[PDB]
Amino acid sequence: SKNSINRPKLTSNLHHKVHSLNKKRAQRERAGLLKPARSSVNSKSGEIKSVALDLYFQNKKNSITTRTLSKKRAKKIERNLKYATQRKLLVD
Amino acid sequence: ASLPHPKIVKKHTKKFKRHHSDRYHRVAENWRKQKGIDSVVRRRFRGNISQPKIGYGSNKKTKFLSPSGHKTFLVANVKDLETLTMHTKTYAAEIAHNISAKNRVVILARAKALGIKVTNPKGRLAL
Amino acid sequence: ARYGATSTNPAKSASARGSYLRVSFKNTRETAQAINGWELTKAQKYLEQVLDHQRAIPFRRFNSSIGRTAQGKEFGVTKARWPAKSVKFVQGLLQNAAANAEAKGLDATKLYVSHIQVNQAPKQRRRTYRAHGRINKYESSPSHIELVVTEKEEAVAKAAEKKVVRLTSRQRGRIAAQKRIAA
Amino acid sequence: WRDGRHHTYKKAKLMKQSKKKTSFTRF
Amino acid sequence: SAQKAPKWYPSEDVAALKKTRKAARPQKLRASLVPGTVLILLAGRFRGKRVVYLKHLEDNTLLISGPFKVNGVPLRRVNARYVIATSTKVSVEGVNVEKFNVEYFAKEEIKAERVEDQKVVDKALIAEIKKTPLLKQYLSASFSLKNGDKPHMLKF
Amino acid sequence: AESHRLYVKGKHLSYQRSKRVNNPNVSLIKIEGVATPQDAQFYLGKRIAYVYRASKEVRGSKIRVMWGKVTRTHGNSGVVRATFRNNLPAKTFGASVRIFLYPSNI
Amino acid sequence: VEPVVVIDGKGHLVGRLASVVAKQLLNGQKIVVVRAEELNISGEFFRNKLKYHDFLRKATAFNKTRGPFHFRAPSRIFYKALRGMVSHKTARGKAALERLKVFEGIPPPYDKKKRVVVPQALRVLRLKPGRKYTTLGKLSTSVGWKYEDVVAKLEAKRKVSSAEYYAKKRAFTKKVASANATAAESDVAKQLAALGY
RNA sequence: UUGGCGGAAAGGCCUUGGGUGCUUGCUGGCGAAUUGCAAUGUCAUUUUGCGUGGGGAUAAAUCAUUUGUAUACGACUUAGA
RNA sequence: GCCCUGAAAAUGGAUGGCGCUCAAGCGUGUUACCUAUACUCUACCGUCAGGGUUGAUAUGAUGCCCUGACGAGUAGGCAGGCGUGGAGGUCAGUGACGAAGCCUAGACCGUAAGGUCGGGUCGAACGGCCUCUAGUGCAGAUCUUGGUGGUAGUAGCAAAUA
RNA sequence: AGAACUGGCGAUGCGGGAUGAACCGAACGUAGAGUUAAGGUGCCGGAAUACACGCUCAUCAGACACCACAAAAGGUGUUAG
RNA sequence: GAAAUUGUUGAAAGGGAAGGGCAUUUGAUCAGACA
Repeated sequence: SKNSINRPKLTSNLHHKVHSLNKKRAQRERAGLLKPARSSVNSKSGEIKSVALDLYFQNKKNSITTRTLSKKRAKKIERNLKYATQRKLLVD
Repeated sequence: ASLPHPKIVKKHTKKFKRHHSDRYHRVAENWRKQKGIDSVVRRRFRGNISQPKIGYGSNKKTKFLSPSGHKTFLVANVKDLETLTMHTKTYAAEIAHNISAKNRVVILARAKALGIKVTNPKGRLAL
Repeated sequence: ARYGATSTNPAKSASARGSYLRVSFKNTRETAQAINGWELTKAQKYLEQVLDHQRAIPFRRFNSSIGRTAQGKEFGVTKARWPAKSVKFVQGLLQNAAANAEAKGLDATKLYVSHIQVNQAPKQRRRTYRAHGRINKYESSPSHIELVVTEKEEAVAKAAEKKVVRLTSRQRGRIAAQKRIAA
Repeated sequence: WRDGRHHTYKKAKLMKQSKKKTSFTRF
Repeated sequence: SAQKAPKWYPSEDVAALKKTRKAARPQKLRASLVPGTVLILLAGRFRGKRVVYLKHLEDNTLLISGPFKVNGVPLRRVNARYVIATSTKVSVEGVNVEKFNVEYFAKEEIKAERVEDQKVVDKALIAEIKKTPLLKQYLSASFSLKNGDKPHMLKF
Repeated sequence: AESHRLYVKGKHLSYQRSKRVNNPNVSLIKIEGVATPQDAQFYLGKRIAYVYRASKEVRGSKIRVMWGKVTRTHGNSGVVRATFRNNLPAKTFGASVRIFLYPSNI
Repeated sequence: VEPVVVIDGKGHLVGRLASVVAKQLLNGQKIVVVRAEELNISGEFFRNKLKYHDFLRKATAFNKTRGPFHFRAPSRIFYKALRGMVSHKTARGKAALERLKVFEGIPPPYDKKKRVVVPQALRVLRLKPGRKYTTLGKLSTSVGWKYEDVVAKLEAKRKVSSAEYYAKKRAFTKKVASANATAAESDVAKQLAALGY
């Protein structure tokens, strides 16, 4: 600065910013909002990502509602799953 | 495994956006040659976007290979797929976007039987 | 109806809606943001105080040439107002959400406004007459208001999952050496 | 020092300035 | 028919490689690397240690030994480029390294034969280390750069 | 001992540059104790590490390293040109690098 | 080579010291400049006072509170000379300037620290004999800086204390010199002599 | 732990005594390996904190009311258990 | 030769700035060094040119192989392509196990026009190829029609005594 | 001011001259390496606060073009003739 | 049920522009493969 030339100002702000940035990032990582590692059993790398499918299996396994499954799509997934189960039934 | 190829080098990995496609929503990102007589983009001034020219043409030995090392072929049915029976190390079948799920499982069965690589096997499958 | 973004459990939550609702949208966005995330009873008390001029809604975005007040001090602002109509409409919705919460068997003392969204309804196209034989618009700016209240339930995150470590051979050997030397 | 109040006050102030990199006199 | 089959196709045969003309002539080690020389390991599990170069193996590597009794570095390979050959030498004549080769170090806890070999080579190697006044204490200490040492002028 | 160092300290000075055009693919490193271009010929080929830390504990470590090599001299004051597999970020102009003694010609 | 270099300002030329320090800062080095009031400029006193008044003419005409700010203290004159040698309007330039601290006198803790000189900016080795020169403290006092007497008083005090310190240290090095000379003929001393030590 | 000095931004410097370590000043004994030929191969403190067991501490500010030495509104200046 | 004077106003400022005085100024000599889309070498692209190729147990002869040189560009010229509505032919093409459309820091191919795939949404039609045809591609025209902003909770709602 | 010719710009980027129609350099596909041009190497700024011989001190030096103007002169400044 | 435009949520940047080019840091995210 021009009033305090002997204090670091930009460098202090950058240190404070890197501290707060990765404190926030670690807070997000501990709450698990970040996606898991590629080798994790909970990851979806190489597999299709679908909000509707995830919500359907979360409701079957039994909240977040910005991600919502419509009853239309829920019925479509149930029908598709009936087809897939019949296919596995003819397989076995 | 794939037919042997060199490293796939792309001379310009970034997409050639149109000049002011960022400034205006009405100007799309589809590339357009700047036709203005005083276009700094057309006159090729320092510090402006790069324009397509034939110098960026990819290697002929590698021009249509995906990273896996195959040229992508669009298949809609089993009959289309079987045209790659003798070309399995040079082509990988991609299933068209509109093929239904049951026809997709038929395609995957035939492809695995013939050993043809399928680009998007995960597809509409929600088993 | 489709609500806006929602990020709470539906069994322990209650919703309220008012649509095409003839109140100023800017003022309603200021008053709804004043009670976002608040406890429901505290928010109702605060709005009743806003009607009573004891406290003011802080006007944070739609605030050009708004007068300055001393009741914006507690919010860390200088510009604040008392948008009585917007606050009345939000109070009506607060009462409705509290009622919908009672009808689900929720505990009213633990209810907080987990989501409250207001946005612009179709405008009411009035016209007004100016000098020199002109016609100009005299529109309203009505509002869609929605809110979801939720029980402030106590659930704490501590000691979560650890990711598998993918050490190289040199790191494995270093760890083995460190243990073998001194635990 | 002056007293324990001033001692803890100054030690904390100097450690905060050294820990936020906001020192006129030191780095 | 999502895509028309191309009128021409590439042939499936993988082409044989050309006859490469690259003979595997043997390595030329630098003048400072002669057997019995005290080496400084610059990297690895033993960075900084002083060791004794014994034999030039067939995988272009250097067979060293700490000796193990001195500084804890056994018979192991180190790459010739990751080491500084100093001016201190010991007469390696009393050591028979015909046993050790590339296949000796293939890995596929410590094998015993490694241990008896370490003792056999090691004890013959002390006899020269104890001849010279402070070679033992030197080889048991770690090398490091101090403040102001400039490797481009340092002799070794 | 108390010194365990097997690297010569250096500083990242700037990219290779003109007055008005820089070139990130080549970086200028000032080695401590090297003051002439004929002194700097020693360090050609040596490996350079920019060792920097981070917050993610990636692959068993919270300390990250950029790897590079000394390519040639620069000027007459002992600056050397170095190239890294990933070019050094411009925020490191003034950051300490490490020039190891390997590969050796000694 | 040091972590922080505390440069004694006395007897140094403002521009040459400023250039040296600026290139040091841009290279990642932390520099402290002390005794900025005994720093030197080439040319007679009146000439540099005239150049400062020429600087002091400059001011935003419509609002003088936003013009050039004419900092009078010798640390700030040196700092201005140094800030013109750095692209201070960037983040790199700002970062480099914040590796610099400049003071009048020698305040703590640097009074207990070693002070260096930059010979390529020392007036003695640079400016030809007989050529006039300007001491920055005189210039600052002449153009407004109002703490020359204070710094002179505190510097006299610091010199008294440092003279006591040096007397003690010279006594101790007399003792150590006697000891090393009494052991200067032993076997181990001759062995170290054979090795240039 | 003894005493003294340091106010420029002292926050450091010196000193008394005991206590426990270390000592490569000198000579011995044992360990080290497999990190597999290198991969900074992590060796500080930097603090916050869920907690771990011992101490010390027990206010104010704002709004609202009021004042008019102030005031466009904020602000200012007063008064009220 | 260098230096000084050898006039010139008016906001505060300029050898580009700092600053420099046995220079960081002036004249000159010697070198070292920095650096362009230039030069040399190599790879890749395209064009042009010069050779070769009916040989079948091989496909595509406007194809393939070898070799070399080149590459700025307004008007303009030539050539090759990408895209859209409708038509003839064909894939006995795709489609309620989801057509088209729309959304998508998910992927891939192309120098590019663009093309392909994944997910969401949707709910009934639509593509590839060979051709045919044209009301065939927009950033502008104080363009046309519609919609929407900032301005802005601002100007303002103060004539006619209450 | 007229004539005659030849180059530059138009249609043209790039390096340099801080900046830029008229200056200096420069055979424009995509890159890599080296070397350079013109200009430079105190710091801004990549590059010698290089070596060497002199000159110069300017109370607003110079860094600048020059068979360019103010310019012909004035000076108890200094240097070589 | 597009865009303009807006509300909320999450992330991030901000010392008198914003945008764009080359390169890389960091954070977030993400495809592919078996001598």
